[PDB]
Amino acid sequence: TRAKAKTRSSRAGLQFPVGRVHRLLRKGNYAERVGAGAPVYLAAVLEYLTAEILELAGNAARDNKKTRIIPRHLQLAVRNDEELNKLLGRVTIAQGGVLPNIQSVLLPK
Amino acid sequence: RAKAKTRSSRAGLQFPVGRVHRLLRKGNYAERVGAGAPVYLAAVLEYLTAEILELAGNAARDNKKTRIIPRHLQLAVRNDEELNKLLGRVTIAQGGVLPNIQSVLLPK
Amino acid sequence: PHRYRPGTVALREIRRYQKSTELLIRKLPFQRLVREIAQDFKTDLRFQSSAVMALQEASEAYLVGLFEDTNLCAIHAKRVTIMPKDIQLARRIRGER
Amino acid sequence: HRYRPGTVALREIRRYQKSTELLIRKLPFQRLVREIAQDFKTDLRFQSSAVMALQEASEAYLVGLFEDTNLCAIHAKRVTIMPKDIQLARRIRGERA
Amino acid sequence: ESYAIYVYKVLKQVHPDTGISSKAMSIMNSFVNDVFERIAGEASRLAHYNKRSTITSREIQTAVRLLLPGELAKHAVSEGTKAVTKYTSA
Amino acid sequence: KESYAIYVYKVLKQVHPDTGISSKAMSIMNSFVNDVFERIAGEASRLAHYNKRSTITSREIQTAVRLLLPGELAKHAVSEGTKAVTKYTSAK
Amino acid sequence: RKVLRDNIQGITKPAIRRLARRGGVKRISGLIYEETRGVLKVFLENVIRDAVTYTEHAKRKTVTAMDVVYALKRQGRTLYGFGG
Amino acid sequence: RDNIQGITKPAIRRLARRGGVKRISGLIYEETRGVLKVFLENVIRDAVTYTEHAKRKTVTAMDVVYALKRQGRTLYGFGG
Amino acid sequence: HLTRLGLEFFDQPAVPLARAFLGQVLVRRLPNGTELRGRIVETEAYLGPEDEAAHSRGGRQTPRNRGMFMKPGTLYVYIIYGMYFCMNISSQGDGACVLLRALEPLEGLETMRQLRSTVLKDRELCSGPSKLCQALAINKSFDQRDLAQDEAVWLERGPAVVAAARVGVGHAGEWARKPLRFYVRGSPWVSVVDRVAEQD
DNA sequence: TCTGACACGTGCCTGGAGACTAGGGAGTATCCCCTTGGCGGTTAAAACGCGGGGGACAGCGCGTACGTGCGTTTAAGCGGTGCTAGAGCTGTCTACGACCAATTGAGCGGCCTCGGCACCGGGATTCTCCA
DNA sequence: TGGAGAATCCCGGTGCCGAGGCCGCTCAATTGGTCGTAGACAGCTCTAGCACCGCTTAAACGCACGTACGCGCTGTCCCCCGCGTTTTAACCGCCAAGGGGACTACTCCCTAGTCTCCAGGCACGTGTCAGA
Repeated sequence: TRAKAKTRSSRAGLQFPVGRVHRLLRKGNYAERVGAGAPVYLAAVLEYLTAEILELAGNAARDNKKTRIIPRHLQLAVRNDEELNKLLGRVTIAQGGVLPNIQSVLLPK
Repeated sequence: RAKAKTRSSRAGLQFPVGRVHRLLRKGNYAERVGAGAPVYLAAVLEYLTAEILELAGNAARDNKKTRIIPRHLQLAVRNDEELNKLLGRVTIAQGGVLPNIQSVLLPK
Repeated sequence: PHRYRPGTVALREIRRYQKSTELLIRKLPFQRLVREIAQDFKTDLRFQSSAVMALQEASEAYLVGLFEDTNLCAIHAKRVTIMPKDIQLARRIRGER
Repeated sequence: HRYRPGTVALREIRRYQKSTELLIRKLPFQRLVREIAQDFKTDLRFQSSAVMALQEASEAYLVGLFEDTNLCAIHAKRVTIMPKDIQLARRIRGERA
Repeated sequence: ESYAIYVYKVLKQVHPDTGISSKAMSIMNSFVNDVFERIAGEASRLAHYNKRSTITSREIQTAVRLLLPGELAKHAVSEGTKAVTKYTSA
Repeated sequence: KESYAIYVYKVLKQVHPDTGISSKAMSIMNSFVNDVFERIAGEASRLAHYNKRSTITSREIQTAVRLLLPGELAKHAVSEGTKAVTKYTSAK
Repeated sequence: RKVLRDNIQGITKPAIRRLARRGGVKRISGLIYEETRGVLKVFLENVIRDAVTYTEHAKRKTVTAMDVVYALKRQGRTLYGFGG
Repeated sequence: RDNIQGITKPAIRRLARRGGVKRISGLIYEETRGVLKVFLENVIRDAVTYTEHAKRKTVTAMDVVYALKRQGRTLYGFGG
Repeated sequence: HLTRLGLEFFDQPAVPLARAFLGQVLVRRLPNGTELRGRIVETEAYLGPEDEAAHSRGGRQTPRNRGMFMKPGTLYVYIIYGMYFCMNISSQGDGACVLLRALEPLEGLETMRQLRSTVLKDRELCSGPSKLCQALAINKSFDQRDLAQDEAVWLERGPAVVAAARVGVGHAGEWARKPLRFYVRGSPWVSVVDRVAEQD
């Protein structure tokens, strides 16, 4: 009687769980009511941000000649982009390290 | 019925317990709000208001002023260590700054 | 005639403008700056008087705090004169870019 | 032979800005954490992940503080960092009154 | 809705010959609203961490210990516990 | 305990197919997704409370993304969210 | 109505001197003023952009004081005295 | 007792080398130990507050993550 | 008396009741015992179901708009924008109605000036439908009564006509540009004017 | 060249999706206060010029204090065993908080009054600089 | 070191504008009762945290040498402060126009609530491939 169980992420063309985002929005005490398009929109935004981080981290891993994303690659991915560094300015990444930066007055002449 | 007693009257407070209960219930903080939480938070708010107002009154008395202006509140906050620590990211409007000239800038 | 040594009138101005509570920028140029900044975001935009007053108070307090940090950076470099590198160092340590 | 004073420091800067390993030893930091937490509550158990998280946070905070300290030392026309650089870099960020 | 009359009552309890201005009362209203928002958000976050759907006096008590500095936290706990004890016994 | 690990698998295999990932990297990405979710949801809750609205809709999430995310990131995130909402409402 | 250009020169040099006098600065270089103008422009853009976003979310044309207060509390620069 | 001397001089030197410091004074180490003690006191005090709210005798990684999140020191990788 | 209209006049379609309801003096009897003697200058026409801007578009049968479909000429006050009101009156058939827009008085302006206040020139005293509702002491209780019975408001027979475009409905749909607002030519007391539609 | 951490396949389980209803939240429907633009005298303040003085800055000597290297110590780190506090889950039951109906009183807008403080002016007291 | 001149503080009087008290009312707090259910409380499991021993070996510590770097002193000359004069536009007051927002009924769509069910997602065994 009931039709085929089509997920909402397939309707939205997304990969993040629209249903889980809706359930987390309902139980998080954010508002009394939660609209239909808010989990779709939030899942799309989170999927785009995850995609951007994984693009830059995979590029950093390929530059270091290894096929596995380690936390150093995520730290390089975040800090080497200006906008992701602005979004993650107050964020410590564990096993992350720092950028190689030596000032001009410290280098020998 | 009996005589209607305010929850602030039986809690020994001047801040409203009922208004804090309504704002906690309508603030979307939790599904339920306990009975002692508005009493406790009204006591904390009354204590902090009294601490700011006592030092503001002392600052107004030291300036020979009966009334409290924002400058007296700024001098009350920024001279106490704990109140300045709590209000470190707060700008008081029409408050000015503490009079602070560095020692190397003053003449010898 | 009479002439004060360089630095006496500056210290008098420091005492005078730290005793007071006024807003130091003129109101109409700051209002016009607020209009020309907001016209790059949305055209045909209106402002209340209290919004411009709030922007002026916040901006003046931010500039006074930045000048305190700039003065301490100048004192750290064995100077009494503030320079653009002092402001750049204070904003770099604070995290502003 | 003997190297010039500074090139081993530059080699250490280059080799410690590439690794992601933890620079303070585990057991002294764990003993320090337990000694500090003894003042707050008596007979506290600690997860190993809690001490590792505290070590990661402390190392990141100290490395960022040393970056700001190096900026303050370079600003005062020096390469040797001094405690006044640490105090200035902590006062500008608001960690010291 | 504002906290004006309660701040005036506290002021006449503390400094009985000292008044207040309208700008100072607006600032005190903002201070009370900000401290309320801070403590209530902290208590909501604490209840969300410990899987509880209620806000009790314990939640506000540890929220005050988290937010306020040392002597402020100790004394705010002191009159908060005094008020809760007086409320439950009357 | 629920997490976002298999969806990070799906996104990573979509965009970097011959590239693996570690466990600590997944913990970092899961914490990143949770942090951005809490940021946008708290900003949307504040936007709903300021306007006396008891419903969080796509407009509040869009405005939260415009408030939180930096410029080009915000523009592309609004574009992706608008595409997803139009595709979801178009297909029934 | 019209377009407004070059209003950053209205933040005059004595105004920057007075704001530095409140900050405790005894001696001011001549290159301070343009940097202070740029810093003020960056700060005003960052606050007014969020205020315009809060205004456009409410579907209004006027920027209120509470929009600026929310835009400043967004950036950890909470302002007391204009409502809240 | 003691236990601040376990944060040794080569450890502070290594942290300075990671930060980019070329030369270090001899008075840096005591100041760095004091700053680390202050930071650890703040984070451990908040973590003990979160632990004693939950009626536990064990400080977890969740409590340390939330204590760091309260100070603006958000730390990914430990379950945050 | 003889100066009262009957129900025979209201058996009109939409556009002639828009046209042939001009120059008739709208007289309201408030309980002080005084008259107003106010003559209207412009009206508006709503066809109903085929009109996209009407309240009864597509066969709407809301309980608020209930005093229209039992007889032509039934008066209908409807609340608009919180406190304001507007004067609709039905025509022959269900849906067709005409709206009262603006009037000019010849006497009684002092009483309407006093009752207007909860800056008061004669040009802006009642130049508007909500203005004439607030100037005639009209409340929401006048929906239950018609136009031509007993002692309330009615009309008096008086002694060019320019059609203007619709203003206030938006540039959308297909029925929002038909000229249905007929107003007197050369009058300087018209609230909404049309300087380009006066040349036919 | 090994090995251990991640990719892959399988089973159960629980929460998300289809489907229907209820009711409530939000969009929409002229007019009057709010904001903006202009005019115009007034004068406070910005702007420009100029003298000079003092502070930024480059150079130089020196003296010492970290850097670096090496021998010796020492305790971190890894493995292993053992043991018991205490996290974590489950079951039960009851106190407590949401919800609602009637009551009533305290807080809020409107109104009016007089005193605190800003301002002006004259004189006494610092206070800064120069012969 | 004394003394002139500018600035600053003190005191007395004036007026105004806003804080502060009073009052009616109405809206939200209070009181009483009922009904589920979240959470207190006891109990049991078994996880992981602590205590301790051995060893081996990398890291830490003390000491020597010395050279680079901080720092005090010195000269100079550039740039900014102080002040006077001139010019610009900010501040105040008044007035008109016009879009924009208060404002409350209404009415309709949309989102919470609930039942059912089934398939996506989580826990766990397997070999297997990248990195030290």
